[PDB]
Amino acid sequence: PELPEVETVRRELEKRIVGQKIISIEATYPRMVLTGFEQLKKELTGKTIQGISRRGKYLIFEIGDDFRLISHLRMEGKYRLATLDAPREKHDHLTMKFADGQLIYADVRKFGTWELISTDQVLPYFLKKKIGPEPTYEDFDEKLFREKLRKSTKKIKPYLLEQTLVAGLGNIYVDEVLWLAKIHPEKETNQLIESSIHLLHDSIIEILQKAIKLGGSSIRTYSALGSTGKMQNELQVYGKTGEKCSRCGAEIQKIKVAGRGTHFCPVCQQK
DNA sequence: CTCTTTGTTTCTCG
DNA sequence: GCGAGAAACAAAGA
Ligand SMILES: [Zn+2]
Repeated sequence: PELPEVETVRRELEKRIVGQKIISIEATYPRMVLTGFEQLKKELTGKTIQGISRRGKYLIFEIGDDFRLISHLRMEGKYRLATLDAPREKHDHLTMKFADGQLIYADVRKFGTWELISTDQVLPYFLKKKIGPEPTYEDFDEKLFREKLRKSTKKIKPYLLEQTLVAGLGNIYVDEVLWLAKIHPEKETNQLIESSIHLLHDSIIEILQKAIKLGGSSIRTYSALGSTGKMQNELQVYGKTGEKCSRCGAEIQKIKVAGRGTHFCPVCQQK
């Protein structure tokens, strides 16, 4: 998932598990806990969930006063709230059990990660990752964004995917954003003019905020605790190879850019 | 049978 | 430093 989908999951967990005492924690795949599973089990059993935050595509569980569990879902990670008697599913890896149910993490590809760190280590953790600003008008400063684009010869799509110019875009929303802002994904960033940078800046904020309002995009695998998003119905290019651009009627094309499948209108997004 | 594709991140190689 | 390619892993389609 990308930022919109992670935020939707964050909001649903906030509503449902805040205030819950963790009775026990179990793993069938303890190796995805990067800080040590038996260590996490010992520290968190008997603690109460106080909050759930997010930074970029990362979930942050706030547990007791001084623990933060940082969870990344990578490509296929999924959480569900289940009854205590729910049967195991094939790709279930970890569970936190409460009095009235359990929070299960599943990940077919085993890419997702958990890391237990202290409250005062959360800010340093994300500085070390080099995560850029959240995609909001208040945090995403167009002036610094412009200056960074000016000095680079990186192609715009790969650069945006790095999470360093702005946090939260992945393959779906980077494609949607570039189509909205009429920029070709292979455009070298130092070639972008000020007015194009301004439309790109605003289009990143607008599309992600729309995706969040609509509960994310459900394409193949995504749902927020069993709830389908509605953003998939608004996609203009991603997965739309061979269909006609809603603006000009040209056929959406798909190419490969830096290892990634890339969907664009060849008329609206001039090379 | 092989080869390609997939909502992420982070490594090696030259 | 960089870009290209690939690994971590599983499943599905051609
Ligand atoms: Zn078009």
